[PDB]
Amino acid sequence: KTRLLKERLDQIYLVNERRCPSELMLTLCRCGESLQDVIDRVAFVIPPVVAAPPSLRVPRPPPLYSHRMRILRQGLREHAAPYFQQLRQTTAPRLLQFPELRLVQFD
Amino acid sequence: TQRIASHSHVKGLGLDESGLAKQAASGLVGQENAREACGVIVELIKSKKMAGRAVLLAGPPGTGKTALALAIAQELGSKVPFCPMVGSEVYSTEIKKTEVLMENFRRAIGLRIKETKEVYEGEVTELTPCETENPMGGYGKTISHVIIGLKTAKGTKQLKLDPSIFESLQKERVEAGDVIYIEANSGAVKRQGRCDTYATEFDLEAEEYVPLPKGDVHKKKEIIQDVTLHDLDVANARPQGGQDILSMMGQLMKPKKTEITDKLRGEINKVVNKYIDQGIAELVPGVLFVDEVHMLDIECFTYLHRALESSIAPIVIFASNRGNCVIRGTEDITSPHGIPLDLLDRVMIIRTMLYTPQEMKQIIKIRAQTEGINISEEALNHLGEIGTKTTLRYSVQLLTPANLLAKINGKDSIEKEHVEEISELFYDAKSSAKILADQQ
Amino acid sequence: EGEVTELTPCETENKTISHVIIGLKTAKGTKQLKLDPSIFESLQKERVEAGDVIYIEANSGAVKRQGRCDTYATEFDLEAEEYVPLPKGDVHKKKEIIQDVTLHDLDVANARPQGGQDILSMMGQLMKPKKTEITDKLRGEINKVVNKYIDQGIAELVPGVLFVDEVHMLDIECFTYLHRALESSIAPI
Amino acid sequence: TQRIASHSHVKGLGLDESGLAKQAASGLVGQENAREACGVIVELIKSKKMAGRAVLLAGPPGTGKTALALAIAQELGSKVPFCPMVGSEVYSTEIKKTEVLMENFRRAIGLRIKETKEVYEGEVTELTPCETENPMGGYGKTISHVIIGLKTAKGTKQLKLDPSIFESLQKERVEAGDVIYIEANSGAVKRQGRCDTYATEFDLEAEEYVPLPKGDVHKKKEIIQDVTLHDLDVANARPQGGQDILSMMGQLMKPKKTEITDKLRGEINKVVNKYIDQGIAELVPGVLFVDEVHMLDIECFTYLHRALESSIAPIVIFASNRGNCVIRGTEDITSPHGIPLDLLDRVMIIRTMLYTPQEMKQIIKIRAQTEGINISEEALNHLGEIGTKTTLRYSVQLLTPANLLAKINGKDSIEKEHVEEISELFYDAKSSAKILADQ
Amino acid sequence: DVTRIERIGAHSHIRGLGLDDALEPRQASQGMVGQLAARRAAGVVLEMIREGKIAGRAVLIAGQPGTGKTAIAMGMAQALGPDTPFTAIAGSEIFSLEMSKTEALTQAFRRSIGVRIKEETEIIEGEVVEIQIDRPATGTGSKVGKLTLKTTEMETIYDLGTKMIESLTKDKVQAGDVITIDKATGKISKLGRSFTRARDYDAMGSQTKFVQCPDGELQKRKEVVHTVSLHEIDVINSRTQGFLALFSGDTGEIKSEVREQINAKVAEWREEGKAEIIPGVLFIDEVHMLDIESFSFLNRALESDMAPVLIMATNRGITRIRGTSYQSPHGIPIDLLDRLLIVSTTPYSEKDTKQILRIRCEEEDVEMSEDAYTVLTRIGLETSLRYAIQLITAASLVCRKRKGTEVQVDDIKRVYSLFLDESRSTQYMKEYQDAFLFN
Amino acid sequence: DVTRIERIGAHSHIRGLGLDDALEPRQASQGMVGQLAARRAAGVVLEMIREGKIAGRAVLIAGQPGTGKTAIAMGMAQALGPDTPFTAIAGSEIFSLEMSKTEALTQAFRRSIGVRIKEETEIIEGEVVEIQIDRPSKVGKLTLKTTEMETIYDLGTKMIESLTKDKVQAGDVITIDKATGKISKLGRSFTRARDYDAMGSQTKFVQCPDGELQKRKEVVHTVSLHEIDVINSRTQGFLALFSGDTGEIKSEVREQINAKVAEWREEGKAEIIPGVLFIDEVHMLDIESFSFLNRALESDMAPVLIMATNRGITRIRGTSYQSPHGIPIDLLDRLLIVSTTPYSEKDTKQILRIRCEEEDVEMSEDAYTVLTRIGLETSLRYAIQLITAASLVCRKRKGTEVQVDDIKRVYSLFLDESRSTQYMKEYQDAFLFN
Repeated sequence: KTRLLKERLDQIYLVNERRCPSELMLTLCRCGESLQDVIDRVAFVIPPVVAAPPSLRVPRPPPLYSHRMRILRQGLREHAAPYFQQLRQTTAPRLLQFPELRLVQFD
Repeated sequence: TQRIASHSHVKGLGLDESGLAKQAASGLVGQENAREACGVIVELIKSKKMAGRAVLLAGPPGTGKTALALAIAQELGSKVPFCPMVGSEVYSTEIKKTEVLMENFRRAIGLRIKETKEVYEGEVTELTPCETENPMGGYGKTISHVIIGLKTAKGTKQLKLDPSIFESLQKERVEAGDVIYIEANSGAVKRQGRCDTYATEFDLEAEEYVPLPKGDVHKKKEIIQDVTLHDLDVANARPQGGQDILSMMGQLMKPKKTEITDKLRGEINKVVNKYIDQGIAELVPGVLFVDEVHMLDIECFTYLHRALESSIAPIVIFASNRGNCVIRGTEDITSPHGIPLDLLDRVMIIRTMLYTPQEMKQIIKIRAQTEGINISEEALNHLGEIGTKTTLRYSVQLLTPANLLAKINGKDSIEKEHVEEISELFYDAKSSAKILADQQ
Repeated sequence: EGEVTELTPCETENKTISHVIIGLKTAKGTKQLKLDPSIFESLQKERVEAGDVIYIEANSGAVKRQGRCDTYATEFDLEAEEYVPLPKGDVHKKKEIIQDVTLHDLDVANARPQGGQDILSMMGQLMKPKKTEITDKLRGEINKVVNKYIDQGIAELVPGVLFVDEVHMLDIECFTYLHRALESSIAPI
Repeated sequence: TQRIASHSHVKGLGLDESGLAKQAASGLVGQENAREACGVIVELIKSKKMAGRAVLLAGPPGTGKTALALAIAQELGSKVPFCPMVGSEVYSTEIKKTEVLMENFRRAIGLRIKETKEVYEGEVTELTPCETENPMGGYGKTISHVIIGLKTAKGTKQLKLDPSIFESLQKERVEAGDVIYIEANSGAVKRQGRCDTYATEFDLEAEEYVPLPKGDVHKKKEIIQDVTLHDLDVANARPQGGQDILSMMGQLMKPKKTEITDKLRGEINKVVNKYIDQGIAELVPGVLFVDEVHMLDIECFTYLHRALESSIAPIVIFASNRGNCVIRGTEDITSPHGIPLDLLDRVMIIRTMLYTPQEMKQIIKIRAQTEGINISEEALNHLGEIGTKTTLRYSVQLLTPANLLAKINGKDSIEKEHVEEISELFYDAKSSAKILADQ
Repeated sequence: DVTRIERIGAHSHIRGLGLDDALEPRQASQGMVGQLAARRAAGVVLEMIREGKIAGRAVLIAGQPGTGKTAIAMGMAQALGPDTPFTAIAGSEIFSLEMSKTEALTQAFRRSIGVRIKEETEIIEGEVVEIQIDRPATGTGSKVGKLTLKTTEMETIYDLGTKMIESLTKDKVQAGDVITIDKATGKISKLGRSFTRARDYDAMGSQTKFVQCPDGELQKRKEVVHTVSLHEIDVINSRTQGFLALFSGDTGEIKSEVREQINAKVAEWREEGKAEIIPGVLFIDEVHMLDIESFSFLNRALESDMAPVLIMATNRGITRIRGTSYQSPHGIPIDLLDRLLIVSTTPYSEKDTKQILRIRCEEEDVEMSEDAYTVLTRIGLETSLRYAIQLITAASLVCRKRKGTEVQVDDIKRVYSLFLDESRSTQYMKEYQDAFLFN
Repeated sequence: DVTRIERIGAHSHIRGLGLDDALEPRQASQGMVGQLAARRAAGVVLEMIREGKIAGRAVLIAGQPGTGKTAIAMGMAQALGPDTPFTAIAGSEIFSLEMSKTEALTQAFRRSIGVRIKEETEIIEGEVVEIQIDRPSKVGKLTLKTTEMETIYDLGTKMIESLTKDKVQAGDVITIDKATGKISKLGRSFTRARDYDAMGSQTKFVQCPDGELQKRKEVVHTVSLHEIDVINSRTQGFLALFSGDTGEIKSEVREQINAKVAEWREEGKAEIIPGVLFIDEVHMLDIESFSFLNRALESDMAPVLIMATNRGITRIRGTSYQSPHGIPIDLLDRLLIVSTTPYSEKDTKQILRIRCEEEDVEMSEDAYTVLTRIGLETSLRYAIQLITAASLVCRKRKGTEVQVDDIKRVYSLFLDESRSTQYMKEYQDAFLFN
């Protein structure tokens, strides 16, 4: 027979507990400016190496494990689709420096 | 009724207009010299000229030194911040000890932000474009104004807005019968809903048929909100924007406390000074009360040396009862009040005295009145004798059990027999300690 | 590297991008290439469009949009773009360099991997980075692949010096560990 | 066949039907009084009426405290929980000590759930894509009927699905020729695999084939499962599974132990009592064994007071070999067994005695039989002499190296010279202590 | 014979304090025996708790071990009953790795104060009959429609606001299924379905998915009351999904401003009449190992108007305060003791000991001879009460193994021989002190 | 009225060191009085800081409590100015839970070194005379003018996007970055039309720009090495500048940053501005901290270190040993010691005079004499603290000057350490834990 009750907190309690602040402090570089302007000016460090994750290789993966990983990765990709570009933009590493263009004149 | 606490009977320092102390007023009795000094301290706080000046309340236990600090809070009112803390609270698992002190230093500094705005609102009725054909050239049809008519409760008025509003206007998806919100400086439209005139036995909408507003179509709103500097630090330290993935990532990982840097403090001081200069903000420096200050470590005191010398700092009130005691964090260094002499040179010391039997009796009567208890004269005298023998606080604690005992016996007042019975059902620390020799 | 002449995906159900076709132009010629969908997403990364100049590194999949070609500089009097010349080398280039690294860099790069393209690695990188207690298994594997590089003539080992000033601040646990560390065959002077 | 551990020879307490201890039985010899007391405690545990009753096994080292505890565990059987524990395990980096103790307390209490599993399983013969019939008006674009036909090694049957379950089945790309798993009451669906008759359908594969099932298609039987906190408290602490973002990226966060609230434990107790009243669950109280209990802190003992006073607590067995020693965390206060007197008043104490030479010889003989070692009577007597001179455990340890030397020398049994050579090679604690005293 | 989670504990026989209406203790009632002065004082404290007007009151229970301090506290908890918080902890539970001691005490304080909050539910509920929604026709006309609900004595047809249709399609709305919505929010929810093809069946294999049919008009205004502690409100408000920490206990150090604003909100609700406060009890057993910092925090924590009644228990006389080198009575500083009222428990007499043993025998369902009661009473007087209580179950088990019906003196003597107390075990250890370790 | 966030603190009266051009100290100047030798030494150290050639020099200020060690430190801070870094901490602040003591000291060291980055930029700055956008891919046209010249620009698409998001309209004065097309609005030169209702903010006006519409200019940005470390420590690590989650930045990042800053220095991009680290009450540091400082001071990027302590022969924390100033002699050999002497009668009087001026308090000469004798008898800080209390007491009686009776009144009300200790010894049984 069907099972009933025994949800402890009830979401209506959480609705009842309702719980009902900003400034220009982000100007960390002086002379105004958005902080991304100064971040771009002094962000140059790259990893010496960088490497991909290790891969767990087996001759014959079980079905349940692969099914779980497929479900998990599909769900994560689909639900991060609204956030995806900004997400991978924030996370990606810096692997190339290139010379600065002013060095052409300076040299 | 509201619940009765230990210091609920205290309502102020009970001082004259001249600053002299009445023998009994505002729930306090005695400690006239200490209360006069606290009068000077509330004047110092109200002057708002000083930063970081510190006070120590020193004396034996039970001399009301905690009550005097709370009396200082009552005299200042709810405008001035008053931050209470215990010395044992600095020992956090998330942040260092000196950060806890600096958080509470900033919590004691207040700020009233008095931003103003002027707006227009009501039920839209027109959505009427004007027209002048051509923009002085090759042309289709040119509008040159947009007529927007609002009516809320008091009347109706037409506004000929800038044509540029039209993009924002269908961005908000407004139609006739809706009710909107437009700000004067920006001209930014916001849809609130649609009126209750299209409601009242219709229902079934998540937008809510928001009711037709009251008042004039054109309004000037003056919002005042009180906020501390610590609130500004906490708010500006975090990436609260929900449009970034790391913000909602913050939901799952724990949002622990963090050790806020001095750069953020400086920038917030800068923008607060700019607000003060431009007239949008008013500063309200307050009080930090550190009871049980002896629990602090030598590191905490040595940091307070610098913290009290700041020009930003609030007025600080310390309280201790220890004698010549070992400083925590040191191996064998004794000092008065469990506090180093170097910090003790930085404070003004307010002494509190032991009470006479008459003062104990008077305080007991005040507490009986506060707790809604009727006590006979002989019962009060016997309770004062008990307080003389053992302690004021112990004798004060016996009132409510004795009143309950009298109510159980059907009586409406405490007689001597009830306090006599309660004094044998319950024991004091000294009597119990003497009994500990008997029961080992 | 080259000016993006055209950029067209190719997708189909096994629904998903099988690959992207891209054309590139340089002063010495032009070429059509088909690339992995990871690089295609790393192209949508930089908001790359036709006429833009790019730099792709196929080893890591790193992409840099240098800017727009100088041919389109005169097309507007004022435009927010930053213009760069056309590349002068070949469209596809194979270059040899020598990289200075330590064994610790190799250990850290594989312990906290950073160069992946799977979603799970990207989620893991959102964590606050902290140093971890790297295992001996990883160090053994790094020694194995370093020995393979040395045997293949790809790499040269340059053992060096560690200088611990004021060792008296170390405790008995640290001193006792140095008994085993100094007895290793890999350890430095 | 298992490897030979220290207590592998212990099979039980060796008590007669009257509860009195035999001189030698079930791998144990001697300790008749302690074995009889342990039998009384075994009857206490089987009664399932009490809670929080505590026992302390006390005596010198090597007198069989751990052996008697594991003998209790053997006598109870595997269907009763027996959670072994060491006092040093409470000092975790993730949770406080009292949480570790309470977690092990809950781990020693077992719950036995009975349930029937019903399932339709067989070769998919058809999916019957019948039409929508009259539209519902509200949306129209939906599915109603969708019978599925099933085949097995000795049966054929058809059944009607809810259209949502058909949508889930179609989501797995199921078609005819697939062997399918269909739970008879829930929404679970799985392709077990393509049928084995399709050997020539494709020249390669990534998934292996499966044969047909046998028996009726509607497989059905009763099952039993045993649990503790394993999937009740810790399960409700961090919600495994889920389909929102936060659960999914909780699935790749680090697993960390957290200090479970008493309220969750109370609600767990409430629901478990409800299901016991409904009859589908049986409560099986068990045993917690805390060896080296002297390593616990004063805070741990003071918590154990309240923990043992609880009505939900299990039977607890302690063990200690310390004398009048300083309690850890107190820095001045000594007490018997390294345990406070306040906790020691809450426990029944069982004393283990030192062994005679005959008992040592008998134990050595049992250990030799357990390890698969033949030994001569003269060598056994000499080894018992060594055991009386140094220690039982050392003499027991000398058996296997002597057998290895005998095998190297081409002998199938231990003689006196082999054990003598092993004694000359491997030194005991007291001999090395004498050497260090000399130098 | 069904065994539930709650089994016979140490304090299971206690059902209350056993007082008359004048708070006068009876010699034996509700499981408690003796301790007349302490029980009368506990009754006074219980009435003060039930009144709830006075905040931050503190009480200490003191005496030798085995004198009924925890029994008196459990009697207070049982007499107080549910619907008033009684938070019981040991003093060692505050030493968490996740939060400071002051934070843990703050949580324990606020967990001991209950809040009942009432909400008026303006819902519409019923069983659907028919749905008709239009196809795409540009603008908001693409999703306009109608929706018919029916109950036992009424049905009506409702227009739709064009945004909830996707929720119905997501939930797979079915003809005859039961739903309910909240006015001015929608917030559509799904309760059950009828399956009208079957009638008058439940709990067997026919009509098993039926839940309920509507029984009244759809405008089901009803009042619902939510009971919740203050600490739960702090935890819910501390995070976006901080309620999970209410299960896992993974709360950080909650911000002070959150607690202050919650206090303000609760005061607002209380003056508005929307909420009411139920101040309860916090019981800390063995406070003698709280740190000096903990006591100093308690000194100010007891001065709040939103503080509960603090009960405390301690065995010791003049002992060292933890975190210091100072001796003090009860291991507590004298600056806190002056805020306390101390009730003292006395050692029991022969009659009280015998009566306690009789009550425990009744609780454990054990029949004894009067000679056995006399023997066990002298044993309890000479050794300890808890040891004598422990011997009851062992004697009953020995009797049942003997196929007896009532435990005689011989069973008590046998069990006394098997299981030792602290004194005899200590004597035997001192006799063999050369074997026991690290003295 | 208008109480700014900075109020009268302990050292607010100090605004310099009061030194001659030849570093010879004046008897009273810039709020400082007395301590001639220490002020002269601080001036020499300030010149060392200003020249910036020598790295990692360390100085200790030593003396009894109340002798103006911290005052000399703030005097150096005020005389040095805001352009050069001056990082001030207490010794207790390094004991963090987020990071090790060595990491905290490394961050404090690198906060005190400035990098004066310099680069060229091109802007377009002018009053908007006309703008047109033919939105249906979008095209448009813009017109800008100065007082000297005017020019019409045919706009690209992304410039039109930026203009629309910023809602640029005619009459505005804007600055357009030629490199990336960022727009910043400076104000308006022409009023908006008064025909339009509800968009009627008065605002304020700005003059038209002068000269060429397009200009090339140099810009200078100043960042600390710690900022560069935290930005490069991780992706989105800039948030840790404010939150402080900078836990144990890897050393390889710092080596890369030092090399890049050096090559920027040689390539003309940047200048190193070495500042000062001040650690007040340095006796709180552990032996490990001093050992780390021994090697941290030997780097070329090290700043000037200044320390203040009062201890005599005193235990070193983390050890059972004793040494001068609570500091090991490994570090004391690496530094120069500056000694502050106690003040005389006249110097105390001048300090009280300067403090009354800062607090806006008028007192009679008898009051000054009495307060000077009180300060000599008890302490300088106590006498300073009595000034405000005496002024308040005078104010509540509607007086105009602080008199001797007000001073004696507050002397009775508020107690010093000696009297409080004496009275505590009288109630020694009543006080706890002697």
